[PDB]
Parts: sequence; structure tokens; C-alpha cells
Amino acid sequence: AIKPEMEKREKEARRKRWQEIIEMTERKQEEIRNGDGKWVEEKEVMGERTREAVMEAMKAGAWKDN
Amino acid sequence: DDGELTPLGNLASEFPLDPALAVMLISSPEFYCSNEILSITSLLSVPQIWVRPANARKRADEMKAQFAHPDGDHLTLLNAYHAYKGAEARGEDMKKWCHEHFLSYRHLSSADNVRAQLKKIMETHGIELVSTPFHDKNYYTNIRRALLAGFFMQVAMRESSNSKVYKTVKDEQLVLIHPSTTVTTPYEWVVYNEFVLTTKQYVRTVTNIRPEWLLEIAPVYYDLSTFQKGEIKNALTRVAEKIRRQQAMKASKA
Amino acid sequence: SESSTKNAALTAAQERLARFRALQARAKESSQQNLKEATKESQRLATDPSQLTALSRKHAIAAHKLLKAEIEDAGGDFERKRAWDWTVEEAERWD
Amino acid sequence: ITQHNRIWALYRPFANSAEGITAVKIWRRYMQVHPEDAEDFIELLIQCGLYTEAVKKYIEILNNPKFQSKNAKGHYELWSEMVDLLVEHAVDIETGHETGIDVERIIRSGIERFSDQRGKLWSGLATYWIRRGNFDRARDVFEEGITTVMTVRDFTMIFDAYVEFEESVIGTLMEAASRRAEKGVVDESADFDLDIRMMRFEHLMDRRPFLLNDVLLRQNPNNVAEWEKRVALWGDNKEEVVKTYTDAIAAINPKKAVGAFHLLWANYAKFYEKAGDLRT
Repeated sequence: AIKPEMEKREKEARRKRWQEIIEMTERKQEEIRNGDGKWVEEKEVMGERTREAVMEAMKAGAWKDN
Repeated sequence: DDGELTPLGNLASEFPLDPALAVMLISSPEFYCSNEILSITSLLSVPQIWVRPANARKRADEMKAQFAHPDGDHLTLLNAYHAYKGAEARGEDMKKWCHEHFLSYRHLSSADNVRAQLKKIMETHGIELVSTPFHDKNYYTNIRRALLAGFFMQVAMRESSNSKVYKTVKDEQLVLIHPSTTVTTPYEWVVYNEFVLTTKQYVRTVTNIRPEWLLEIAPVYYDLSTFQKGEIKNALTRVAEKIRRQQAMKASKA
Repeated sequence: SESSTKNAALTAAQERLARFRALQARAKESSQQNLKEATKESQRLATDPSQLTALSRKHAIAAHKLLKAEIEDAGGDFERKRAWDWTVEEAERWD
Repeated sequence: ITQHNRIWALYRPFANSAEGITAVKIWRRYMQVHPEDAEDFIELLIQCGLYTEAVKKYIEILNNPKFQSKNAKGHYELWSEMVDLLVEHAVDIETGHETGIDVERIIRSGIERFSDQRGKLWSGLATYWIRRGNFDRARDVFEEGITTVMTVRDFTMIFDAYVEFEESVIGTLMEAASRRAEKGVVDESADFDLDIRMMRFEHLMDRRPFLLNDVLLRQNPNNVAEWEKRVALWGDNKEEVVKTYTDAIAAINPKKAVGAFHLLWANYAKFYEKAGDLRT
């Protein structure tokens, strides 16, 4: 009574499982195809520090360009 | 401290929103980003406007990337609201534009109505409405400072440089970032508007902020004298000591 | 003349502000694209290409299983359809 | 000397309460007797205003290969401390061989030592030079680091610092030139100077992807796609296209290539063929 329906169940279980394995492989392929925190806040802090340097430079009159 | 309601508490009770949103709207006049902060608070009060259908997940992701901002999810939502307002001013259909950009027209209208109600309440209470210039580079920093002042309680810090798991200071909660976040690079401090507990602990609606900015926004909550465990509070105390040393150097040089 | 010089300076300053805004926008776009390029420097320091060739191998074998599954699901003979493509050297080795 | 331990232990809170030049004389003698609290003396020098002696102390303590920071500060943390103090007080540092301070030499030593934060050290040197006000030398060392950087991250944080610095200074001179322009004040030092600054910025920003491709190929001299992108950026200039292709041919190992060398060679051959040259 149970054998054909569990045969079908394991059949589409195999199908869905290795279909999902496939889909993981193309999602990693797309991740490669299109390719940190201390980094980005270091960039932001040097940007604000460079701005502060700019304002103090023309507040003190540091024009020595050529 | 005695439980008595102050004028700020009375204003928060009069404003039909959360106490954190009311505090953010009150502190936005100091950050000079009152209109943007009111729009963000209205969008947070209204339901989620991002639509991600199963059959249109790629289109929804493309629309979110087009309307997203690198400063944070709150910045992305503000940019989406600004784009919707610009489309409405230009004369495009709001529902058609929301369907094309995977947005919710009803949620956008509710956010606009909540923003109008908040602006009316601010005009009744005498709260000034100011907005920083678009060409000014301090607009995003002012918006982040206003968001940190509004929601400094829900702030998370990364555990390590090699680990993406963040540690919210609220009872030392180990969580992650939600997949719907528009921030490609995680921040040192993430101010989270909503925390969702699931099989994977993730935090949604996260905006970038620094520990020094958070301590300047909320010195009482982030006090190093009353700071408990652990290393996140130690790093906050180290940042406060560095800021104090910088202030001492500036005072010596001035 | 001085009014003409003032008008020329005003138009030049308007062009200068337009150039400033365009340079700001181009700098922001370049900074975003180059942060993405940093993620390619990283994320390939994460994805050392040996793992990429390995996942390509799993893709190939699982896609082979799938293709065989729909061939005998439609009812065709997968081995006859491949028999149209075996070479002489391969066939002798298989025998 | 044996009782000097007790005597100094009672002496140092008097310095911490008295502060100032008296306290730094005290703690100089305390370094003469017992060198352990270098970070505390750094804090006193920063508070007092003796950053030249602080830089000399930095050099001495880092030269001594035995100091361990009690605040868990590593070698790079100390290097950040030197560059931060130098950039915060550039005008208070007396350079020359008499004081032993050479900012360019110490930062280039940091460049050749700590290659991970080479862009950070280049940005620190440039920001030190703009704190001093030597904008042309800042630009010279800036382009030197741009040409001699091998990291895309370092190159692009350097260019972001360039964008911020030059944008802010030209903005300040927008207000200067405007407020001189309602009253009609203009000369060669303002209008022609602004024209040549924007000429420099536009052509350097157009040459920025060329330098980005150069940094990418210096990082990896096998990226066929990068060489194709660089030569497409070169565009219609035939001699430059020919020389960039020639460098591509005598630059990529065929066994270590990571692209389509066959497609690159096909583009080279079809370029000569569609131009004029069937024999080659």
C-alpha cells in the first residue's frame, strides 16, 4: 500500500535536493561574477580630520601653493 | 529620577509616536536635520514599504539597489521617500511608481500623512524645522548623530574584524545584520530601529554611527563610570579617553 | 568696464559650481565602485579559486544528474543519446 | 639607590598633582631611574605642549626593542600615535638634524616596514604637509605615493583624501573669489589660478582610472581583463595602444594567466588587421 507513494516521495526528494545544490552553485557563481568596518570608519575619520586641517589652514593663512 | 513627567515627557506624550521617535524629533533641531528626521520617524511609524515578491525578487532587489544609500537602511528609506516625493511633484502616478520601484503606495501615503501630522505638531509646539544642504558633506553625519541621539539604546558593535556578528549593548545581545539591509560594509556602530528574533538573530533598519558620536549624543546612557561588562564598553571608554586627549591637545594648541 | 567683468565672473563661478557638483558626483561614484573593487580584492582572498573549481565540479555533476533525470523522464534513452557522441578511443576503452 | 624606590614612589603623586614643566622635569628624572610609564609621560607631554620632546621620546622608546605598552598598544598603535600627534601639531614640531626629527624619513620607514597601512601612512604624511601648509610638497609626495602604491584600497583611500582636501580648499576659495567678485576684485592670482587648479583636477581625475589600472596590474601582472580595460581606456591613441599591448605580451605568464590570453591576442591581431597590416 505504501511503496509507490514513498517511491515518488524519494524521487522528487532527490530532484529538489540536487536542484537546490545546483541553485547554490549558480548563486556562488553570481557572487563571483559580481565579486571592512575599521576600514570605513578610518576613511571617514581621516576625511573629517583632513577637512578640519583645511579649515585651520585657511584660518591661520597657510597659502603656500605653487 | 523620581518618576515625575518633565516637559520632554509631556511633549513625547503629546506627540502620537514612540518616546524614542519623539526624542529623535526633538533632538533633530540641534542636528539641523529636522525634516529628514521627521520623515524617517514617519516611515518607521508607518509599515514597511519595501515589497519583495517571490516571482519578482530580482526586480525588487534591483529597485532596492537603485533607491538604496550606503550610509544605512534609514538613509536608503529616506532616499526612497525623497524619490517618491520627487515623482509626485513631477506628476507620475504614485501607485504606478511604487509598483515599478517595488514600493508600497499605501505605506508611502501613510508615511506622508504621519510626516504631515508630525510637522503640524512641531509647528504647534514651536519646534523649528531645519534641513542641511545637499551639497554640504555634514548632512549625513548630522542625520547619523540625530539617529544616534534618538535610538542610542539599540546600538550594536561588531565583536571582531573577522566576525560579522554584532553585539547590541541592550543586555549584551549577540545578533547579526538582516539580509534586507542596504549597507554593503558593516559599521563600527549600528543603530537598529527594529530587532527581530528568529532562527537566525538579525537586526533590521541599521544606520552607521561611531562610538564617539554615540557617546556625544547620549553621554548619560553611554557613561563609562556606570559602564558594565564588557569589552564593548571598554572600547567605548577607550574612545572617550581618546576624545578627551584630543580635546586636551586642542586646548593646549588653542 | 567693470559690470561686464562682474557678469563674466558670475557666469564663471556658476560654471565652477557646476564643475564642483559634477566632480563631487563622479568622486562619489568612483569611491563606491572602488569600494566594490576592494570587495573583489577581499571576497577573492576569501574565494581562493580552488573552491571555485570545486563548486564548478559539483555544479557539473549535479547538472549531469538533472539532465539524465529529465531525459528518462521524457522517455528518451540517455545512453543512446550519448552513444551518438562517444569517440572511437573512448568506445574501445569502454569495451 | 635602594631607598630611591620608596622615595620615587612618594615623589610621583606630587608630580601628578603639581603638573606642568616641574612635573615633566620630575618625570624625565623618573625615566632616568625607571623607564616603565612611557604612555603616561606621553599624556603629560601632550597636555603640556612639548610635542617635539614627545616625538624624540617616541623615537627613543620605539628604538628600544624592549618596551611593552601597559594599555595593550601595539607597534602599529604606537605608529598611529606618532602620526596622529605629528598631524595634530605639525607647526609645533621643530624638524632638522639638530632635533633628530625627519617626518618624511620616518613615514617612509613606516611605508617600507608596515605595508598593510601604507595608504594610511601616505595620507598621514599628506595631511601633515597640509597642516604645515606646504601644499605643493603635499601634492608631490601625494603623486609619489599614487605612483608607488600597489594596493587598490590604499590608492582609493588616498584619492578620497585628495577629493576631500582639494574640494574643501577650492570651496573656500569659491567664497573668497565670490566675496571679491561682488566688489569686482580679480587678478591673475585668483581667476587664472582657479582655472589652472581646475585644469589640474580635471585631468588628474580623468587619469585616475589609468592609475587605478596601473595599481591593479602592479598588484597582479596576470589580469588579462585588467589589461584589456586599461587599453580600452587608452582608446584611439595608436602608439599607446601598441605599447600597452606589447607590455601585455611581455608581461603575462601564459601558464599563470588568469584571463583569456587568446582573446587578448585576437584583439591585438584584429587591431593590426583592421588598421592595415596583413604581413604582421
